[PDB]
Amino acid sequence: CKIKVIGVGGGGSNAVNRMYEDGIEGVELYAINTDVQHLSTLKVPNKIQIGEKVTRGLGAGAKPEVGEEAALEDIDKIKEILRDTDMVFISAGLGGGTGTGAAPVIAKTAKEMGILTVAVATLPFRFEGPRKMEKALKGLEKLKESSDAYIVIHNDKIKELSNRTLTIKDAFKEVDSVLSKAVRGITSIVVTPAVINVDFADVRTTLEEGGLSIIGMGEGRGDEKADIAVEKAVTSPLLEGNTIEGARRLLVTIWTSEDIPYDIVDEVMERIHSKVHPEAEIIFGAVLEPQEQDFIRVAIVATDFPEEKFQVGEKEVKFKVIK
Ligand SMILES: Nc1nc2c(nc(N3CCOCC3)n2[C@@H]2O[C@H](COP(=O)(O)OP(=O)(O)OP(=O)(O)O)[C@@H](O)[C@H]2O)c(=O)[nH]1
Ligand SMILES: [Mg+2]
Repeated sequence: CKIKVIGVGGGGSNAVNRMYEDGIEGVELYAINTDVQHLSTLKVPNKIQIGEKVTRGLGAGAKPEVGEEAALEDIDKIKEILRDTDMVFISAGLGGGTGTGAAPVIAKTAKEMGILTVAVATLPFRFEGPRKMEKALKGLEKLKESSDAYIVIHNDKIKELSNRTLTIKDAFKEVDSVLSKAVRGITSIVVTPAVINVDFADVRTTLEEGGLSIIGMGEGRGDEKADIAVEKAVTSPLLEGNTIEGARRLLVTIWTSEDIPYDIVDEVMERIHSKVHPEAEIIFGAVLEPQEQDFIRVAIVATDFPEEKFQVGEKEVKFKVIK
Protein backbone atom coordinates (compact mmCIF):
# COMPACT_ATOMS: atom_id res chain seq x y z
CA CYS A 1 0.00 0.00 0.00
CA LYS A 2 1.47 3.37 -0.91
CA ILE A 3 0.83 5.92 1.83
CA LYS A 4 2.25 9.46 1.87
CA VAL A 5 2.17 12.10 4.59
CA ILE A 6 2.43 15.67 3.42
CA GLY A 7 3.03 18.52 5.90
CA VAL A 8 1.90 21.92 4.57
CA GLY A 9 3.28 25.08 6.02
CA GLY A 10 5.31 25.44 9.23
CA GLY A 11 3.16 23.71 11.77
CA GLY A 12 2.11 20.93 9.45
CA SER A 13 5.74 20.36 8.48
CA ASN A 14 6.75 20.25 12.16
CA ALA A 15 4.19 17.49 12.82
CA VAL A 16 5.55 15.41 9.95
CA ASN A 17 9.09 16.02 11.23
CA ARG A 18 7.97 14.57 14.58
CA MET A 19 6.48 11.55 12.82
CA TYR A 20 9.87 10.94 11.19
CA GLU A 21 11.66 11.31 14.55
CA ASP A 22 9.18 8.98 16.18
CA GLY A 23 10.17 6.27 13.65
CA ILE A 24 7.17 6.06 11.32
CA GLU A 25 7.81 3.19 8.94
CA GLY A 26 6.53 2.14 5.54
CA VAL A 27 5.36 5.60 4.51
CA GLU A 28 6.91 8.40 2.43
CA LEU A 29 7.09 11.78 4.12
CA TYR A 30 7.01 15.24 2.56
CA ALA A 31 7.18 18.83 3.78
CA ILE A 32 5.74 21.54 1.54
CA ASN A 33 6.24 25.22 2.32
CA THR A 34 6.50 28.67 0.85
CA ASP A 35 9.13 29.52 3.51
CA VAL A 36 12.44 28.00 2.31
CA GLN A 37 14.37 28.83 5.51
CA HIS A 38 11.95 26.70 7.53
CA LEU A 39 12.22 23.81 5.12
CA SER A 40 15.96 23.83 5.50
CA THR A 41 15.63 23.13 9.26
CA LEU A 42 13.68 19.91 8.89
CA LYS A 43 14.83 16.27 8.94
CA VAL A 44 11.83 15.21 6.80
CA PRO A 45 13.40 13.41 3.77
CA ASN A 46 11.48 15.11 1.02
CA LYS A 47 11.36 18.99 1.11
CA ILE A 48 9.38 20.82 -1.58
CA GLN A 49 8.92 24.58 -2.15
CA ILE A 50 5.74 26.05 -3.56
CA GLY A 51 5.09 29.63 -4.40
CA GLU A 52 8.54 30.92 -5.51
CA LYS A 53 6.92 33.51 -7.80
CA VAL A 54 4.32 34.89 -5.40
CA THR A 55 6.31 34.63 -2.12
CA ARG A 56 10.02 34.62 -3.16
CA GLY A 57 10.67 31.86 -0.63
CA LEU A 58 9.66 34.12 2.28
CA GLY A 59 6.31 32.61 3.31
CA ALA A 60 2.74 33.69 2.73
CA GLY A 61 2.50 36.45 5.38
CA ALA A 62 -0.48 34.84 7.10
CA LYS A 63 -2.63 35.30 3.97
CA PRO A 64 -4.49 32.13 2.91
CA GLU A 65 -5.10 33.59 -0.56
CA VAL A 66 -1.28 33.69 -1.12
CA GLY A 67 -0.96 30.07 0.09
CA GLU A 68 -3.70 29.07 -2.37
CA GLU A 69 -1.94 30.90 -5.21
CA ALA A 70 1.36 29.27 -4.31
CA ALA A 71 -0.20 25.80 -4.59
CA LEU A 72 -1.97 26.61 -7.87
CA GLU A 73 1.24 28.02 -9.39
CA ASP A 74 3.03 24.84 -8.52
CA ILE A 75 0.19 22.36 -9.02
CA ASP A 76 2.54 20.35 -11.28
CA LYS A 77 4.96 19.79 -8.38
CA ILE A 78 2.09 18.64 -6.24
CA LYS A 79 0.76 16.25 -8.91
CA GLU A 80 4.22 14.73 -9.24
CA ILE A 81 4.50 13.93 -5.55
CA LEU A 82 0.97 12.40 -5.58
CA ARG A 83 1.68 9.98 -8.42
CA ASP A 84 1.50 6.25 -7.43
CA THR A 85 -0.28 6.85 -4.11
CA ASP A 86 -3.15 4.96 -2.40
CA MET A 87 -3.62 7.22 0.63
CA VAL A 88 -2.35 10.65 1.63
CA PHE A 89 -2.50 12.45 4.96
CA ILE A 90 -2.40 16.24 4.58
CA SER A 91 -1.14 17.73 7.83
CA ALA A 92 -1.72 21.45 8.32
CA GLY A 93 -1.81 23.89 11.25
CA LEU A 94 -4.77 26.06 10.28
CA GLY A 95 -4.61 29.79 10.87
CA GLY A 96 -1.55 30.83 8.81
CA GLY A 97 -1.30 31.43 5.09
CA THR A 98 0.38 28.39 3.66
CA GLY A 99 -1.30 25.48 5.49
CA THR A 100 -4.68 27.20 5.38
CA GLY A 101 -4.48 28.24 1.76
CA ALA A 102 -2.51 25.43 0.13
CA ALA A 103 -3.92 22.40 1.94
CA PRO A 104 -7.29 22.52 0.13
CA VAL A 105 -5.58 22.71 -3.27
CA ILE A 106 -3.37 19.71 -2.43
CA ALA A 107 -6.34 17.80 -1.04
CA LYS A 108 -8.52 18.45 -4.14
CA THR A 109 -5.70 17.40 -6.43
CA ALA A 110 -5.22 14.13 -4.52
CA LYS A 111 -8.91 13.33 -4.35
CA GLU A 112 -9.34 13.91 -8.08
CA MET A 113 -6.57 11.37 -8.59
CA GLY A 114 -8.61 8.83 -6.60
CA ILE A 115 -6.28 8.89 -3.61
CA LEU A 116 -7.93 8.36 -0.21
CA THR A 117 -7.46 11.91 1.10
CA VAL A 118 -7.31 12.44 4.86
CA ALA A 119 -6.71 15.98 6.21
CA VAL A 120 -5.19 16.25 9.65
CA ALA A 121 -5.87 19.83 10.69
CA THR A 122 -5.29 21.73 13.90
CA LEU A 123 -7.23 24.70 15.17
CA PRO A 124 -5.10 27.22 17.13
CA PHE A 125 -4.62 27.70 20.85
CA ARG A 126 -6.58 30.48 22.50
CA PHE A 127 -3.25 32.29 23.19
CA GLU A 128 -2.94 32.75 19.36
CA GLY A 129 -5.89 35.09 19.36
CA PRO A 130 -9.20 35.48 17.62
CA ARG A 131 -8.07 36.32 14.08
CA LYS A 132 -6.01 33.13 13.69
CA MET A 133 -9.07 31.10 14.71
CA GLU A 134 -11.37 32.95 12.22
CA LYS A 135 -8.89 32.30 9.42
CA ALA A 136 -8.58 28.65 10.49
CA LEU A 137 -12.30 28.05 10.42
CA LYS A 138 -12.72 29.75 7.03
CA GLY A 139 -9.94 27.56 5.62
CA LEU A 140 -11.40 24.43 7.16
CA GLU A 141 -14.58 25.04 5.14
CA LYS A 142 -12.52 24.85 1.93
CA LEU A 143 -10.47 21.90 3.14
CA LYS A 144 -13.55 19.87 3.88
CA GLU A 145 -14.83 20.21 0.30
CA SER A 146 -11.54 18.82 -0.93
CA SER A 147 -11.10 15.80 1.46
CA ASP A 148 -12.51 12.34 2.05
CA ALA A 149 -12.18 12.77 5.78
CA TYR A 150 -10.86 15.70 7.78
CA ILE A 151 -9.58 15.00 11.28
CA VAL A 152 -9.93 18.25 13.26
CA ILE A 153 -7.93 18.69 16.49
CA HIS A 154 -8.31 21.74 18.65
CA ASN A 155 -5.00 22.61 20.30
CA ASP A 156 -6.80 23.88 23.46
CA LYS A 157 -8.12 20.29 23.99
CA ILE A 158 -4.56 18.94 23.86
CA LYS A 159 -3.49 21.58 26.44
CA GLU A 160 -6.47 20.65 28.71
CA LEU A 161 -5.44 17.00 28.64
CA SER A 162 -1.67 17.44 29.01
CA ASN A 163 0.93 18.66 31.58
CA ARG A 164 1.39 22.36 31.96
CA THR A 165 4.01 23.80 29.67
CA LEU A 166 6.20 26.81 30.35
CA THR A 167 7.18 27.75 26.80
CA ILE A 168 5.08 27.91 23.63
CA LYS A 169 7.69 25.64 22.05
CA ASP A 170 6.85 22.88 24.56
CA ALA A 171 3.10 23.45 24.06
CA PHE A 172 3.57 22.67 20.36
CA LYS A 173 5.76 19.64 21.05
CA GLU A 174 2.72 18.14 22.87
CA VAL A 175 0.58 18.86 19.78
CA ASP A 176 3.16 17.28 17.47
CA SER A 177 3.27 14.16 19.75
CA VAL A 178 -0.48 13.72 19.55
CA LEU A 179 -0.61 14.25 15.78
CA SER A 180 2.18 11.73 15.36
CA LYS A 181 0.43 9.11 17.46
CA ALA A 182 -2.76 9.71 15.56
CA VAL A 183 -1.24 9.22 12.11
CA ARG A 184 1.16 6.41 13.08
CA GLY A 185 -1.73 4.55 14.65
CA ILE A 186 -3.49 4.41 11.26
CA THR A 187 -0.46 3.80 9.07
CA SER A 188 1.20 1.18 11.23
CA ILE A 189 -1.79 -1.15 11.22
CA VAL A 190 -1.76 -1.13 7.40
CA VAL A 191 1.88 -0.97 6.16
CA THR A 192 3.97 -2.58 8.95
CA PRO A 193 3.76 -6.12 10.25
CA ALA A 194 1.41 -5.48 13.18
CA VAL A 195 -0.24 -7.46 15.97
CA ILE A 196 -3.53 -7.30 14.01
CA ASN A 197 -3.24 -5.71 10.60
CA VAL A 198 -6.11 -4.05 8.75
CA ASP A 199 -6.50 -4.17 4.97
CA PHE A 200 -6.12 -0.87 3.20
CA ALA A 201 -9.48 -1.63 1.56
CA ASP A 202 -11.11 -1.50 5.03
CA VAL A 203 -9.43 1.82 5.86
CA ARG A 204 -10.84 3.17 2.58
CA THR A 205 -14.35 1.91 3.28
CA THR A 206 -14.15 3.46 6.79
CA LEU A 207 -12.84 6.89 5.76
CA GLU A 208 -13.95 7.47 2.16
CA GLU A 209 -16.32 10.46 2.16
CA GLY A 210 -16.46 10.27 5.94
CA GLY A 211 -16.26 14.04 6.37
CA LEU A 212 -15.65 15.54 9.79
CA SER A 213 -13.56 13.21 11.91
CA ILE A 214 -12.75 13.42 15.64
CA ILE A 215 -10.11 11.48 17.56
CA GLY A 216 -10.01 10.34 21.15
CA MET A 217 -7.21 8.42 22.88
CA GLY A 218 -6.91 6.69 26.22
CA GLU A 219 -4.25 4.68 28.01
CA GLY A 220 -4.89 1.79 30.41
CA ARG A 221 -2.51 -0.16 32.60
CA GLY A 222 -2.83 -3.02 35.06
CA ASP A 223 -5.74 -5.39 35.52
CA GLU A 224 -8.58 -3.12 34.40
CA LYS A 225 -6.73 -1.77 31.39
CA ALA A 226 -9.40 -2.40 28.66
CA ASP A 227 -12.21 -0.64 30.52
CA ILE A 228 -9.96 2.25 31.66
CA ALA A 229 -8.51 2.86 28.16
CA VAL A 230 -11.86 2.70 26.39
CA GLU A 231 -13.57 4.96 28.84
CA LYS A 232 -10.79 7.57 28.58
CA ALA A 233 -10.73 7.43 24.75
CA VAL A 234 -14.46 7.84 24.30
CA THR A 235 -14.67 10.71 26.84
CA SER A 236 -11.53 12.55 25.72
CA PRO A 237 -12.28 13.78 22.17
CA LEU A 238 -9.80 16.35 20.85
CA LEU A 239 -12.67 18.44 19.44
CA GLU A 240 -15.85 19.26 21.40
CA GLY A 241 -19.40 19.37 20.15
CA ASN A 242 -20.03 15.96 18.53
CA THR A 243 -19.66 12.96 20.84
CA ILE A 244 -17.68 9.99 19.47
CA GLU A 245 -20.76 7.91 20.47
CA GLY A 246 -22.75 9.30 17.51
CA ALA A 247 -20.32 8.43 14.69
CA ARG A 248 -21.39 5.83 12.13
CA ARG A 249 -17.91 4.66 11.10
CA LEU A 250 -14.89 4.24 13.35
CA LEU A 251 -11.30 3.21 12.96
CA VAL A 252 -9.74 1.96 16.21
CA THR A 253 -6.03 1.29 16.89
CA ILE A 254 -5.12 -0.68 20.00
CA TRP A 255 -1.48 -0.16 20.92
CA THR A 256 -0.23 -3.01 23.15
CA SER A 257 2.99 -3.54 25.08
CA GLU A 258 4.84 -6.78 24.13
CA ASP A 259 3.63 -8.65 27.25
CA ILE A 260 -0.09 -8.17 26.42
CA PRO A 261 -1.60 -10.94 24.24
CA TYR A 262 -3.69 -10.01 21.22
CA ASP A 263 -6.94 -11.24 22.71
CA ILE A 264 -7.12 -8.07 24.80
CA VAL A 265 -8.82 -6.81 21.66
CA ASP A 266 -11.89 -8.95 22.42
CA GLU A 267 -12.61 -7.01 25.58
CA VAL A 268 -11.65 -3.62 24.06
CA MET A 269 -14.02 -4.06 21.14
CA GLU A 270 -16.86 -5.29 23.33
CA ARG A 271 -16.46 -2.21 25.49
CA ILE A 272 -16.28 0.11 22.49
CA HIS A 273 -19.36 -1.44 20.87
CA SER A 274 -21.25 -1.02 24.19
CA LYS A 275 -20.35 2.68 24.40
CA VAL A 276 -20.76 3.87 20.81
CA HIS A 277 -23.59 3.87 18.31
CA PRO A 278 -25.29 0.45 17.95
CA GLU A 279 -25.17 0.52 14.15
CA ALA A 280 -21.60 1.77 13.86
CA GLU A 281 -19.25 0.02 11.50
CA ILE A 282 -15.94 -0.35 13.29
CA ILE A 283 -12.66 -1.55 11.94
CA PHE A 284 -9.75 -2.14 14.30
CA GLY A 285 -6.11 -3.03 14.35
CA ALA A 286 -3.45 -3.60 17.01
CA VAL A 287 0.23 -2.66 17.07
CA LEU A 288 3.09 -2.84 19.50
CA GLU A 289 4.10 0.00 21.75
CA PRO A 290 7.84 -0.29 22.38
CA GLN A 291 9.38 0.37 25.79
CA GLU A 292 5.97 -0.06 27.48
CA GLN A 293 4.91 -2.78 29.91
CA ASP A 294 1.48 -3.87 31.08
CA PHE A 295 -0.01 -1.21 28.81
CA ILE A 296 -2.58 -0.43 26.13
CA ARG A 297 -3.56 2.75 24.30
CA VAL A 298 -6.92 2.86 22.56
CA ALA A 299 -7.11 5.46 19.77
CA ILE A 300 -10.47 6.06 18.10
CA VAL A 301 -10.91 7.93 14.82
CA ALA A 302 -14.63 8.64 14.62
CA THR A 303 -16.21 9.74 11.30
CA ASP A 304 -19.49 9.80 9.36
CA PHE A 305 -21.35 11.93 11.88
CA PRO A 306 -25.05 12.75 11.29
CA GLU A 307 -24.23 16.45 11.48
CA GLU A 308 -20.95 18.04 10.44
CA LYS A 309 -20.80 20.45 13.37
CA PHE A 310 -18.53 21.02 16.34
CA GLN A 311 -17.68 23.51 19.10
CA VAL A 312 -14.64 25.69 19.69
CA GLY A 313 -14.80 27.44 23.07
CA GLU A 314 -18.30 29.06 23.13
CA LYS A 315 -18.74 29.01 19.33
CA GLU A 316 -20.88 26.29 17.63
CA VAL A 317 -19.39 25.88 14.17
CA LYS A 318 -21.48 24.75 11.19
CA PHE A 319 -20.55 25.12 7.53
CA LYS A 320 -22.81 26.38 4.73
CA VAL A 321 -23.41 23.18 2.78
CA ILE A 322 -22.39 19.57 3.30
CA LYS A 323 -21.92 17.68 0.07
N1 LIG B 1 1.82 20.95 14.95
C1 LIG B 1 2.37 22.17 15.11
N2 LIG B 1 1.67 23.27 14.88
C2 LIG B 1 2.31 24.45 15.05
C3 LIG B 1 3.65 24.54 15.42
N3 LIG B 1 3.98 25.84 15.54
C4 LIG B 1 2.89 26.52 15.23
N4 LIG B 1 2.99 27.83 15.29
C5 LIG B 1 3.03 28.56 14.08
C6 LIG B 1 2.77 30.00 14.34
O1 LIG B 1 3.63 30.58 15.30
C7 LIG B 1 3.48 29.96 16.58
C8 LIG B 1 3.64 28.44 16.49
N5 LIG B 1 1.84 25.69 14.90
C9 LIG B 1 0.49 25.97 14.56
O2 LIG B 1 0.47 26.24 13.08
C10 LIG B 1 -0.62 27.20 12.83
C11 LIG B 1 -0.30 27.89 11.50
O3 LIG B 1 0.95 28.49 11.56
P1 LIG B 1 2.07 28.10 10.52
O4 LIG B 1 1.96 26.67 10.13
O5 LIG B 1 3.38 28.55 11.07
O6 LIG B 1 1.71 29.03 9.25
P2 LIG B 1 2.04 28.67 7.74
O7 LIG B 1 1.12 27.63 7.23
O8 LIG B 1 3.49 28.36 7.60
O9 LIG B 1 1.69 30.03 7.03
P3 LIG B 1 2.61 31.36 6.54
O10 LIG B 1 3.12 31.04 5.08
O11 LIG B 1 3.79 31.34 7.58
O12 LIG B 1 1.62 32.45 6.64
C12 LIG B 1 -0.54 28.09 14.01
O13 LIG B 1 -1.73 28.80 14.20
C13 LIG B 1 -0.23 27.13 15.18
O14 LIG B 1 -1.39 26.64 15.86
C14 LIG B 1 4.33 23.36 15.66
O15 LIG B 1 5.55 23.31 15.97
N6 LIG B 1 3.64 22.22 15.47
MG1 LIG C 1 5.25 29.84 7.73
